[PDB]
Amino acid sequence: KMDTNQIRAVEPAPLTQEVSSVEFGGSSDET
Amino acid sequence: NRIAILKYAVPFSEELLIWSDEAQFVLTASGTLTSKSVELNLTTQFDVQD
Repeated sequence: KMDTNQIRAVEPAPLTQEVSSVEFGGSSDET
Repeated sequence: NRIAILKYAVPFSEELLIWSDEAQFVLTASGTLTSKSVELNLTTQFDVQD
């Protein structure tokens, strides 16, 4: 059971995705 | 270490006997067969023929 034991010790990480978003400021109008 | 062709196999239940001219083998898994736990052991050395 050497193969089964070692593969159980592999444990890769899932690493789900993560995303952010843009921002716009805008302007104030004079005259 | 000796390229032995496999001629006869007899399944019982939990072990599979592999017989090749000068070397005999047992294929036992424990639990499910499942490739990772498939295993093989060189049990006997007696002579079988074609």
